[PDB]
Amino acid sequence: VTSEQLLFLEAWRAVDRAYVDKSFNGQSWFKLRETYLKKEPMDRRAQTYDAIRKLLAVLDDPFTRFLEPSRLAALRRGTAGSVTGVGLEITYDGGSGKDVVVLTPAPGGPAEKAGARAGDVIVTVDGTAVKGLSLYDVSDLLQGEADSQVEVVLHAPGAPSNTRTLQLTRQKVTINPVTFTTCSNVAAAALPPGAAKQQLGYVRLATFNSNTTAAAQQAFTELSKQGVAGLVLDIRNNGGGLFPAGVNVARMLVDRGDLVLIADSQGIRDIYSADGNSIDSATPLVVLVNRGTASASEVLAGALKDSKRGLIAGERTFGKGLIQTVVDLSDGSGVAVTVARYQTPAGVDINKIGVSPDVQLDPEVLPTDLEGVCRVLGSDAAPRLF
Repeated sequence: VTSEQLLFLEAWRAVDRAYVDKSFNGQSWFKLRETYLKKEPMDRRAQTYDAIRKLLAVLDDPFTRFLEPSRLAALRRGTAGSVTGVGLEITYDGGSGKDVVVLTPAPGGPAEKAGARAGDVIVTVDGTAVKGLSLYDVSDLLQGEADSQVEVVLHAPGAPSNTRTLQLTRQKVTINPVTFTTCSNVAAAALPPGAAKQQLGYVRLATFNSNTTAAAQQAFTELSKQGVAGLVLDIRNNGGGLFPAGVNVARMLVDRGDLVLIADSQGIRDIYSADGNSIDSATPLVVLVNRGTASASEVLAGALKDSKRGLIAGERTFGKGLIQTVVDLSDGSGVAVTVARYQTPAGVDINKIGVSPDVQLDPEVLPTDLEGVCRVLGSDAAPRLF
C-alpha cells in the first residue's frame, strides 16, 4: 500500500466515518474503496487528488468536496486581509441543476449596490461558466485584490434571458451585525393585537458573526426596557453564518423548549434547547425573513415559529439546512463532508423545506435602514406584520 494509497484512504475514511447518510447514496462504500484502490491511478499526488474527487462525486452532494492544500489554507484565512470579494454569498440552486446562485448579497456590498438580489443566478465570472463548479472554486473566481474588478453575469430567478452584466470592484465588506431602533406612532395595521402603545422595537440582524450576540443582547435589553408594544426581528438577507450566535439569539427570546435538532441517517445526534437565560420572552414578536434567509437564520426562525414565540412574516426562506465539517488530511489537503442536518423542534428538515411565513408579505415593502423602517411603519401603507 503506497503513501498515495494511504492518503486516499484518509479521504475515504473521513467520509466513511462522518458522512450524513450512512447508506452513501446507495453505494457500497467499502467496496468502492477497494475498487478505486485497484482501478484508480494514484501514482502521483495529483492523481490521488483526482481519485479522491471522483470518489466524492459519487455521493451526488455538491457540498461534499475535496480541498487541495493551497485551497484549504486559503479557505482558512478567508476574507480577512488582502483577500477581498464583491459581497456575494453563494450556494447551489434550490432544485440544484448545479447552478450557482446568489444565496444573499452582503448589505452595502458591491453586488448589492449594483442591484444584485438573493436568488439571482450567476452565469459567468470573468466569462468563466460556473455551472457545476465547486462553490470553493467559484469564490476563488470572485475574490481578488482590493480595487481589482470582476465581471459577473447574472439573471433573474427563472428568467435566463433576464440578465445583467456587472463590473464589480473588489473591496472589503463590513457587515454590521445589528442595528436597532424604536418606531413611534406605528400605524394600527402594524401593531400586535391589544397593543397599548403605538410603538414597535426593530432589530435588524444582518449577519451572525462574533459580534452578533453582544449587539443583539443590548438591543433586546433596551427595547424591553422602553416597553415597546412589539418587536420586529429582521433576518431577511441573512446567510446565517455563526451557528452558535443564532442559538444565543434564540435563547434571548425563548425560555423553554427545544430550538434545533442535529440529525443524520442514524437519527438525532444532538439538540439545543432554551436554557432559561431569556431577555424577553413576553413582548409580541414578528420575524422578517425572505429567500435570502439561510442556515443559522433559518434555524433561528424555525425555533421561534415552532415554539410559538413569534410570527414569521415575509417569504419562505432558502432551505439551506445542511452542515459540513472540514476534515484535514495528512498532507495539508482536506475534505469538506456534509455530516448532518438541521431540523426544527418539530423534527422537520430545514433543508429544502426552509421556514414558511405565517404572514405572507412582499419582502421588499420594508426597508432595512432605521429611518426608513419607521417611516413605513407609521405610514398609511404599513404592513400588517402581525
